[PDB]
Amino acid sequence: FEVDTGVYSVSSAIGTFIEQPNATECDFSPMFKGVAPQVYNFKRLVFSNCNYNLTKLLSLFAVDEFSCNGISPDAIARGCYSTLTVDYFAYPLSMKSYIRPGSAGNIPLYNYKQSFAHPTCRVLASVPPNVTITKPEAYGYISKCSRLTGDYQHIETPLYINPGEYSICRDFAPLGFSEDGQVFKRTLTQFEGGGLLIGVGTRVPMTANLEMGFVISVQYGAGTDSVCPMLDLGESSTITNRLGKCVDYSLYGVTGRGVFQNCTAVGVKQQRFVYDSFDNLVGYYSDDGNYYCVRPCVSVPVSVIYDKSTNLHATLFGSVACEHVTTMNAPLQTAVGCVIGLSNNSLVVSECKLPLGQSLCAVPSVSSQFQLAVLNYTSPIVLTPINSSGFTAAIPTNFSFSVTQE
Amino acid sequence: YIETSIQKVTVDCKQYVCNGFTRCEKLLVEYGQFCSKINQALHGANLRQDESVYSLYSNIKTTSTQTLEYGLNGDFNLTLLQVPQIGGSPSGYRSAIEDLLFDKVTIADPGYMQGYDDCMKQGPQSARDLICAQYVSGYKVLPPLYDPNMEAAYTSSLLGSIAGAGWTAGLSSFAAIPFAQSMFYRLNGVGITQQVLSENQKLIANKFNQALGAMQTGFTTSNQAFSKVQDAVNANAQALSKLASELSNTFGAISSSISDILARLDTAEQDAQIDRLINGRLTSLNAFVSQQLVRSETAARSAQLASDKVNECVKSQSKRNGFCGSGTHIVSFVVNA
Amino acid sequence: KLASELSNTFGAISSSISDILARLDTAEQDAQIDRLINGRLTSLNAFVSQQLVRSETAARSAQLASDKVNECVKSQSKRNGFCGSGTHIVSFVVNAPNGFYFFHVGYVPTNYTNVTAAYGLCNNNNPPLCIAPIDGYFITNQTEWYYTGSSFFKPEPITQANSRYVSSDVKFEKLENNLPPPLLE
Amino acid sequence: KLASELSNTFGAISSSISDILARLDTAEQDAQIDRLINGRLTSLNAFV
Amino acid sequence: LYDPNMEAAYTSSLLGSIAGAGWTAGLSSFAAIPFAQSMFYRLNGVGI
Ligand SMILES: *[C@@H]1O[C@H](CO)[C@@H](O)[C@H](O)[C@H]1NC(C)=O
Ligand SMILES: *[C@@H]1O[C@H](CO)[C@@H](O)[C@H](O)[C@H]1NC(C)=O
Ligand SMILES: *[C@@H]1O[C@H](CO)[C@@H](O)[C@H](O)[C@H]1NC(C)=O
Ligand SMILES: *[C@@H]1O[C@H](CO)[C@@H](O)[C@H](O)[C@H]1NC(C)=O
Repeated sequence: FEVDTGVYSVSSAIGTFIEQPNATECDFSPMFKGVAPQVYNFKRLVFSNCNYNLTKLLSLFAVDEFSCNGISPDAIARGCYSTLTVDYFAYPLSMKSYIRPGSAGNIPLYNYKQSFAHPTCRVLASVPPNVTITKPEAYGYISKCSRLTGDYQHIETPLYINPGEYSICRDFAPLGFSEDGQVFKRTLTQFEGGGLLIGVGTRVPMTANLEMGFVISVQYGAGTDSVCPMLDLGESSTITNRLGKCVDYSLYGVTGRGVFQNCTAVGVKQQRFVYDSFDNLVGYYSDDGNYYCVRPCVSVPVSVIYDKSTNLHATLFGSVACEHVTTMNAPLQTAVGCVIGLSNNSLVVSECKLPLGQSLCAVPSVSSQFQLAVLNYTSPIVLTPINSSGFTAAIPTNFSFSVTQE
Repeated sequence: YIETSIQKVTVDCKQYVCNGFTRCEKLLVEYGQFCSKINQALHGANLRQDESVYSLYSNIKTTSTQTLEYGLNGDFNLTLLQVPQIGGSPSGYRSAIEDLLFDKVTIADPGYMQGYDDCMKQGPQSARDLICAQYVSGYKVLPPLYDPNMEAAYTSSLLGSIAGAGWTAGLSSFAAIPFAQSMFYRLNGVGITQQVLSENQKLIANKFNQALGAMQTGFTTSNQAFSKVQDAVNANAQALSKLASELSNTFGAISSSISDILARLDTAEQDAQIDRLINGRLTSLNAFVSQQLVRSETAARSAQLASDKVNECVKSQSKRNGFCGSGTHIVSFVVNA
Repeated sequence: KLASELSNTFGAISSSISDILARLDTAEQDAQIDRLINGRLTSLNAFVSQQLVRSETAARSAQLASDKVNECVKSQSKRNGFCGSGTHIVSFVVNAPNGFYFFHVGYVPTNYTNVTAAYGLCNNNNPPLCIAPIDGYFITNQTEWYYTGSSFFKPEPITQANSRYVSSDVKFEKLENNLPPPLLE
Repeated sequence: KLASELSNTFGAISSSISDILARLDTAEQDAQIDRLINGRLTSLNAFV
Repeated sequence: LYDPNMEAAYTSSLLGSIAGAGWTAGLSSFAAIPFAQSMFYRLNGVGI
């Protein structure tokens, strides 16, 4: 409740700006036509510049596990992204542990390894009977994939896939294995290394309902187009009326906060996003044919000038012109900013307790008011050189003793 | 060059840490005994600079002075050290040689009067430049105690400063000896006889004028003293550069931006990632306060050395060796850097 | 700051090991203590580095106090502004918390007067001997040239004690008559 | 002091990057090697 | 290191070290000149 006398540095509803394209519906039809592929023969769909309807997807599948790394399903459901990559296949739920990261089985070795470069979600789900996805025959997965070599064909080199890639033993039986432990042999050509490729397949009995696995990956900053959920256009589509206002923006897959001004075009018009050396958006080629400068949102500084003896206080808006303060007593423009609570009586002081900086001062004139004052330099004694044949000199006629404490 | 002060910077702990995000601020309310300590420490460090500057300018004030001509005081030309005059001194305060010294130093204008409005309009991508990046990152640069006009008057008075004759003990008399006659006493004391052809007046002033007039060439990075002038400016900018660059450190989170964290994560786990940004950006601010305290004391202990050379070899001739320049010391001059 | 650095969570659920042990399973407890252990050592390293800067700063300031004792206190200083303000007379030192407190007594005049104060006095003779004052000024009676001290105004007769023999100059004042005792014959 | 700060776990399972590579999965390998990078950089800054 | 009693013994002995001055050329001799006389020599040097 008690603070000393000094100048103290103390500490509006951001809106929304969304430009998204008028884009065609994302097509999931390839997933629903044909026998569902096996784990080692997974199928990939890349979605860019399209819109999806979440209600259909919720109705068509029943999710059982959604282990996500880097993102959450809700974020994918309420956000717009550059690229959406889905790897889908048929995977038994009873083996749901063998596809986890860290699994010691054969699925991450020869069948499917998930990549963690980008945000990903692994979703194991089951297809309801009414949904028309042709169930395979019994599930299948590769249990061995190795290159046999040596003069006696006696040394065997296991072959392992890379994250997101396909196996080299896929071509033995792309649609499934007729019997458990089915063995295949092939001869590699000279250009491919040569030798005897050996594969083994394991057959897992089919379940009552189709169970599938999905790996969903999102890519940011990989194009000038967006994959979005279906939504209303709304009123936040335009910025031309809102220049100079801090807004949360969601533009074609890039999100942030900023203030938009109108400048001259720089950079390449195609890329639509101008960046500085530190990966911050600084320019945007809007669809309205204008290039907008993007600035970070700024805050006006405030300081408090306080006098305890007289309990007087004033506010200093450092380095801010008074025109801005009025638009967003009487404000007074000084050499260190805009001040509210000080009066200009053209006062001049020799020394004072409160410095404002740049030779300004605030002195609480008695009889209850702060007055702005200016420090004045005290000119030394200009000793006049009277004309003579010698030098005029100053010699003391009275003295005192002063103690200096250090 | 003698440094007497550092740039006074203060920080807003609730704006540097949480860039105006109300989701971040609510988690910072649990903190805020660590923000006050930063705010109170910086207030004290800036308060001590004001008391060091006030003390410095009271140790170099002059009791009495005499008046000098615009140039060619006796035969010695002091124009480089005097404010220009057409009739009488118009159009500024700083001497001619301060104009040349400041023009060769790269300084970003901090805009103490309308800095917010100028950064508001101009600088399309220059609105993260260290001066225009202070209304973004939540810090602020305070103006110095004295305006350059009064800071110039303290050094001007030193040029015409008068002292007691030259052979009288004590610091209590003032003799109005003309500047030309004063120089001859200083040369007489160091060994030059007064029969040196009337002390060769036409050939001592000329060599004094030649050496004093040729000091403009010394404002290059090859010069040691001017190199230290630029390093003092670079150090002040580097303190602000490291303050802004610590708002791009992820500290182990997914991103350095709280907007990205709130847009790619669920409510439960967002609070975990934001707290890593709050636990950082507070340790970093603890390193800033520690760094700027040591710089504030180092300057204050060099302001004492600044006042010493004003009193040892500006207000009077120095008989010391090497303290005030190579060779036997005659006279020295001080200007503002 | 040392005591207040112990109330830092460092990302843990609490800053108290009592609450960490009272809320979490044995597997997860050790993961939260190690946040308090990796912290509280970074904060101690900050203390250790900060107390080496403060200690050397005071060790260098001890030489300043030792030098200023040998100059201001044990003798009279002829430096300008080293020992207080004004010309230095005497200084006293007493102990203060964590240092030395000095009292520098100086001679400060309060009132002034203006005089003529000639440079010197040349004999009106061939091969002239010229007397300059010592530790004072040659002032007129305002002619009879007298001598006064530099720090206090008191005219006195000129003698050999307060006169120093120097070479002749044009700027000196030639004395046709009223020669001082040192300059006579 | 510069060399002795290379044996600090910084909360990781092990100080050595070789141990982190030989004991964990690819998902969690890059979450603890990153702990050693946020440290070892603050430590370098304190040296500067 | 030192208690207040011994800390102030050094400074109390500095007040009376005027005999330690020994006004001459050099610091190796001591003169037992009273305090009152020393001040008049101190004031005499500065111009009075
Ligand atoms: C999504 O599908 C549902 C199913 O009827 C429909 O009601 C809704 O309008 C669709 N959303 C669109 C078209 O944006
Ligand atoms: C934006 O561009 C320029 C600004 O430089 C100017 O024509 C005007 O402010 C804007 N133009 C339009 C067509 O709105
Ligand atoms: C006060 O007002 C006078 C005349 O109106 C003006 O010249 C002066 O600059 C003002 N002072 C300040 C500090 O604004
Ligand atoms: C003194 O120096 C200035 C520097 O330019 C020069 O203009 C001036 O002529 C000089 N004075 C004389 C008397 O030559």
